[PDB]
Amino acid sequence: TKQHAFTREDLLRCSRGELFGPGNAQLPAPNMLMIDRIVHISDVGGKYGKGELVAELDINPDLWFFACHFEGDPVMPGCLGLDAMWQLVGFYLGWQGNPGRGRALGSGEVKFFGQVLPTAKKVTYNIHIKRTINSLVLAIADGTVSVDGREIYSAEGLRVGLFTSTDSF
Amino acid sequence: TKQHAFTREDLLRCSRGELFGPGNAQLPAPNMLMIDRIVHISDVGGKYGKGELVAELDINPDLWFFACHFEGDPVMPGCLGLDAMWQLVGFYLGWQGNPGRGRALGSGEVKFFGQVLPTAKKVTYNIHIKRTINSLVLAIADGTVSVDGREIYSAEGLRVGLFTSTDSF
Ligand SMILES: CCc1ccc(S(N)(=O)=O)cc1
Ligand SMILES: CCc1ccc(S(N)(=O)=O)cc1
Repeated sequence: TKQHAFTREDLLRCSRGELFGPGNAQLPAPNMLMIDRIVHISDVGGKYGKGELVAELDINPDLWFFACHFEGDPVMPGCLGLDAMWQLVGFYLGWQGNPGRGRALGSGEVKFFGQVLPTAKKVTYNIHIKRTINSLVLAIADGTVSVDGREIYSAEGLRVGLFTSTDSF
Repeated sequence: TKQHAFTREDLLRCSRGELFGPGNAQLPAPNMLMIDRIVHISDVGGKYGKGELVAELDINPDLWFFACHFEGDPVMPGCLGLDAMWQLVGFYLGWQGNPGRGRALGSGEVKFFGQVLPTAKKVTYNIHIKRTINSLVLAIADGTVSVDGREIYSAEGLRVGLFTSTDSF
């Protein structure tokens, strides 16, 4: 609950398990990491009064996914923008001090109504925590993805849980 | 509608635009390609009588996503299994002979209730086409992801569209 913004170096330390500690929530390392900075995190406010994250990803034409997705038709995979929203809900649970490894549990409705081209400058994730539940610790959230000011994706009911050292599916 | 099974080499040709032709549906190239083979495709049968795909991904411990997702806690990203299901609905539309580039438009409910560990042998995608619509050509489908016989993910209302040479969001 202490730090309210995170640099790329903080997120890389998070990917190594060195932000929240071993066995606690981790962000992916490159090349699955789809966040450069967390600009804002709070446990109050947001759309539901249960907290909020704002995060950013810098875009340049040399990002790996543009070359393979698709050849002659470069576009950021929608699945990776959706993934960033799950990863941020996991980061939220770890930031609150809960123990365990993050797992995405699913989502209600996802809509893609725009795309991230290699000319774009910045993707912004807005995450609104809707509820946190305690057999598992889990969070439910809504999220949007925007590119250069324009909303392009929405997700309702993102669900992420934490799995202690004994938890399996 | 001609070939009913596809090898990895066919899917790589598809990723180059050389299966359905330039400007038509493409699978991603490595490292976003999450399918090794299409074992079965039909435009009849399936759960809704509007067609079916069965596809497979071989798992081994050296797949790139295990090293970065997560360090000390390797698990196939759920977003990439979900992505394979969108990519197969796109492949279906191209296989029917429709023109245009594929874009995922979203999904109804997604559930993850299992995980793909680096000890697993094979992921299987089962896609049931629910409806195809003609301003855009689009398909709606349900899908499951299974690992070594065990169902682990479900998606209802996967939605994929085709964008001609003039189409934007
Ligand atoms: C070719 C169909 C298609 C197109 C784009 C995606 S995306 N952008 O990975 O979610 C998935 C599937
Ligand atoms: C750490 C939270 C988390 C855990 C796993 C995923 S997944 N497997 O990329 O969909 C996403 C987010």
